Amino acid sequence: LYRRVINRNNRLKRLIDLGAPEIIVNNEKRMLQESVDALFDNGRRGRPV
Amino acid sequence: APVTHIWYFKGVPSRLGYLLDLAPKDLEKIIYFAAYVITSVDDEMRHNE
Amino acid sequence: LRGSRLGAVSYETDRNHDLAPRQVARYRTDNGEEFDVPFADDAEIPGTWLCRNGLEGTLIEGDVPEPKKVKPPRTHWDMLLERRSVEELEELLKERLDLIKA
Amino acid sequence: FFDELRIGLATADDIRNWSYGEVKKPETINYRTLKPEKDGLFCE
Amino acid sequence: LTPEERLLRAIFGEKAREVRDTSLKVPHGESGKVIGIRVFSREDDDELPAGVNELVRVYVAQKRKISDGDKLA
Amino acid sequence: QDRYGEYFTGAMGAESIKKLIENFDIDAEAESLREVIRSGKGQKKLRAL
Amino acid sequence: SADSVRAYLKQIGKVALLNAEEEVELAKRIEAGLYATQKLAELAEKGEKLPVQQRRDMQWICRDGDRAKNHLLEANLRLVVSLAKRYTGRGMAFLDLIQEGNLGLIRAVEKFDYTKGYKFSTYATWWIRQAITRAMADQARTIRIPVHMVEVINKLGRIQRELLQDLGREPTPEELAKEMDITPEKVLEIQQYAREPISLDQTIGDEGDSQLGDFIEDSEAVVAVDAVSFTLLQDQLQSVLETLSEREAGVVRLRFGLTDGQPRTLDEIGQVYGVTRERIRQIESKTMSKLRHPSRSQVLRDYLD
DNA sequence: CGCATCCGTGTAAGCACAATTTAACACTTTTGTCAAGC
DNA sequence: GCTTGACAAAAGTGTTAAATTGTGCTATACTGGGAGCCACGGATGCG
Repeated sequence: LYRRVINRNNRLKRLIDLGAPEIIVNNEKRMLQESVDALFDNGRRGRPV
Repeated sequence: APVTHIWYFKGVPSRLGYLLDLAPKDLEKIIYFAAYVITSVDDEMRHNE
Repeated sequence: LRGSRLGAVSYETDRNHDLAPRQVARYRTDNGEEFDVPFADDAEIPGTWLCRNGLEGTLIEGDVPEPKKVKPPRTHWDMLLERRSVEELEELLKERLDLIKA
Repeated sequence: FFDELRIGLATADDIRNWSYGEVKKPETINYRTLKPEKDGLFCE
Repeated sequence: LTPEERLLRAIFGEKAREVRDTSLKVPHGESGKVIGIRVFSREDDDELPAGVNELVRVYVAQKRKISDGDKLA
Repeated sequence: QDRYGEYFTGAMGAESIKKLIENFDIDAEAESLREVIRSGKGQKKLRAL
Repeated sequence: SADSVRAYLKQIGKVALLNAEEEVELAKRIEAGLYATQKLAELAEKGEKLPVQQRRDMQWICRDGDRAKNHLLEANLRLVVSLAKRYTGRGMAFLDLIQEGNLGLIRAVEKFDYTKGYKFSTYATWWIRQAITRAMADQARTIRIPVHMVEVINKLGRIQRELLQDLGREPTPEELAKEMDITPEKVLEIQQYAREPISLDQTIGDEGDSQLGDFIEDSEAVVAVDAVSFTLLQDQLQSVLETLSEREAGVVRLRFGLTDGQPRTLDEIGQVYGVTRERIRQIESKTMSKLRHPSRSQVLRDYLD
């Protein structure tokens, strides 16, 4: 659950660096939110990892 | 990117929803990048033009 | 079942009345925060150190700056130049400029 | 001496104060030497 | 080795071997006479598990008499 | 955004919520809630409380 | 539904997939804008100036190239999903695979060549597959294995599957060594490196209450009887035998570092005083002979296993 | 203003090249050792 | 009791080869997942 948070947090930093269009950046931010939510309370929103 | 703590997002009831006067299923959409939201509106500009 | 912590544990008596001399060095980070690190009297103090805030800081004394010899990273311009030459793209730019005027 | 226990709300500054160093990589341990990898999880 | 252990080794005529002792021993409270032993060896084409070079099984037989605390019914 | 961008500021995701909290003030909500509680003839009394 | 996969699938359709005669202008504008930026950089470096019309045109084409790159990326986002959907079940999240394929797509757009006449769909597939494979190799295991070792493991697995299918029965380490031109011990090493860990959180004991980590001994625990006895050594071996020998043991304190912690060579303990190397060499043997005496030797027998 | 019903919730790389780390070899300095004598 | 000098073995410096790890490239066309074998309390519209 911790690695999930790190990996995505790194990938976002690349996507912002490469200046990708807002669709991919928004998707990355949403996955980061979901990963943090799963880290704290897995299964409180959506299906559990 | 900032991330919200899940406990306060949907704390049954949503503590953040009550604090920010955002109803359930509307604050949820904003968090998960499902809709836009206005953070501030400049009333000074519209008076001039 | 039994296992290991990928380490070792000993029982040597801990003491504090006889300790090595420490020459603390303070490093300042770009964000403005400062962190102190105790180093032994052997010196050999590095010019830059990775602080607790996750980013590298420089020694406050103001010495040993880097020359920035690191090789610049590749970019889109480099990937673009290899497949096509200068003249072919000067022609392209002229063509694009012509259309705008038209 | 213990007198009372308080449970406040943690902000970014509190987390950074507790932190001893930022985790930059998902590394846990070396696959061959089994030593913890630096700048990652389990970092010594 | 800690310096005291090295000094003690120097006092006597022993040196630290590179091996730990992990021999099998009778569990606490168990005793009796060894009545049988069976050995399987990877060197003898035995169906040992992966990574296991040898397997030894020892049977200990003990004769228990009736004593205080035993349950009858 | 492209017609009246300078008239307003919009965002989405946790960043918009963070901004709302920065520009939000707690006192006014408390005063309004107290006023509604002391004047809540209808159902709004329970929600305000 | 709260599924984030569905939200992405129903979002990438906002842009229609392009065709051969519609995408060429995109790369054309991208290159034109990039070289407009290069000409502006040269202008800044050489201190040149251009008519306001030319400057505005150059900036507008730079913006147009940026917009064309964004539009091409958005249009080809669908190919990324269509390619990454295949790698499900390996052990990596679907959306992370999609995003790594998006990185590969960005690289392909950066390295596309319309002049060769080929289609973008053919060229970008290789980059997307490479990005997905790199992502899987780098960050699909709790204990990261380098890329080359991951490739070796994949090759060994494929050969093992082929041999098992051909012969039906399970292969042998000798067979794998013969096929892969490596030693059987190397095959075992690769198998161990490919071994994945388990989680302590798994239930144990045929009941759902207990957990696997409940029954793991702490091999590094400080056994009390030893921990106390070692300190008693600091009372006996470290102290009393020294009181009855004066400097014959005082030098030994420096020899093994009982004070200040440093064991020291003969010169280091000798050079600071008026005693030579050979004399300390003799004194060490004399002390060893003295302490071998039964009266002193018998006391310390119990502190050595 | 109370009740019926709706909702939230606890199946598919491999190669090439560059860069870093680790070992093997060679020589040199240092350490411990021995005899003998001052 | 202590010192001097030759000698053998162990511990450093440095060069080199090798193993080990990280990054980039491959152009028919291929473009929107697939899994899947409940009861209780709090709230809102209706009478």
